[PDB]
Amino acid sequence: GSHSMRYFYTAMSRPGRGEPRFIAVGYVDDTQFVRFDSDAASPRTEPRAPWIEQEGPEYWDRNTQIFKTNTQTYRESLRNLRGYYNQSEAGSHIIQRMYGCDLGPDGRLLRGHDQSAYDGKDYIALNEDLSSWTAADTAAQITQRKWEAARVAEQRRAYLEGLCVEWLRRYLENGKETLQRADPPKTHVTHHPVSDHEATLRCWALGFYPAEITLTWQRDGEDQTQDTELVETRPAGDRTFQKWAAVVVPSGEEQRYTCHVQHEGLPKPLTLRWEP
Amino acid sequence: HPVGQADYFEY
Amino acid sequence: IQRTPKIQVYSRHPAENGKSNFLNCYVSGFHPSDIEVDLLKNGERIEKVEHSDLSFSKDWSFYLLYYTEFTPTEKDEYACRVNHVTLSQPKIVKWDRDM
Repeated sequence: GSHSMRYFYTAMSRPGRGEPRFIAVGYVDDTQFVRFDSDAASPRTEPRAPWIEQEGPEYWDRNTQIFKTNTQTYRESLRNLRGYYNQSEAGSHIIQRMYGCDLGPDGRLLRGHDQSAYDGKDYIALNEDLSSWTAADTAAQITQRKWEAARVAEQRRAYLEGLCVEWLRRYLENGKETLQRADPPKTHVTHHPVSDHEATLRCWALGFYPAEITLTWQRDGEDQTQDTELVETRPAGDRTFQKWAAVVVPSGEEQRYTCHVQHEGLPKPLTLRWEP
Repeated sequence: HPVGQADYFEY
Repeated sequence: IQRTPKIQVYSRHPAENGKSNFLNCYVSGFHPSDIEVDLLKNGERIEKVEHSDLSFSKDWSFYLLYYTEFTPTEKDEYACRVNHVTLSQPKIVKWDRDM
């Protein structure tokens, strides 16, 4: 199917408690494969998936060089943004950045991404054209001017269409037994009375990969969006994910309700009912 | 693999 | 501004009394990233809890999974206790094997 690679950088200032922390993690789809943390006793790029371990010393050395350089650059950037917003030196602030490439089911580039935030709000993003920027406010417009002057977009584009795709394809091959395996949800419906005249039906999905899934309840074939309690998809810790969706129904009407499950790992969507 | 030189310029 | 954490407490595998499992506390949707999470057994902090590496969702909110090995029993109570700048007091969510 379709696949993506993303890197997630977080740089966080903490006045009075040392220099800002820089952390980078890398993902292919929902599988993390590297980390770097400037607060580690000996900061270095570390493997987080078995299939990346085969990369040679030069790979790890280059990654670590890059992340050490970024640690310093992002510290300067934090300083710069504090000034752009006329902020005091007292507060803690965060730059986040997420970038990477999406491939279609043929392995071809679908599109690239390179987006940044400041204190959790959109700051600047590379447009889908990989050539122009969208700045969120007059501060980010300063960054935009700087990056336009230095032709930064051209360099980001070169990476996103080149090395990004090339490495993602390599990772997909090296990790093909896991990265290219969809594990379907294991499903069941539970029933608990909430009183004499109502009961909760809960539709479960467990053990699935990747995390993308759709779980819905219908009553008489009609979507029950407003009446359904849906929890956030959550990681099990063994690579797989879990989710449930619950509806409270009048006692005696249980068979009018159906749970529908869509997942990459399923040929055809499932329809489930409570089975007393 | 992360991007390298394209990340040289500060914000 | 700031976003308060969502919290879910649950097990890696379906719970069977007397069978070793993992107890999970997933915190998500929060900002900024500093957060304090404890797993509790009968009210007391479990030592040596591990956690995932800090990452974030498309909306920039952070998430972390905290986890430890545990063997559920009929009588033992488990919970997750979370503090964050958005919370005036720590929030405790009990482990319920049906959630």
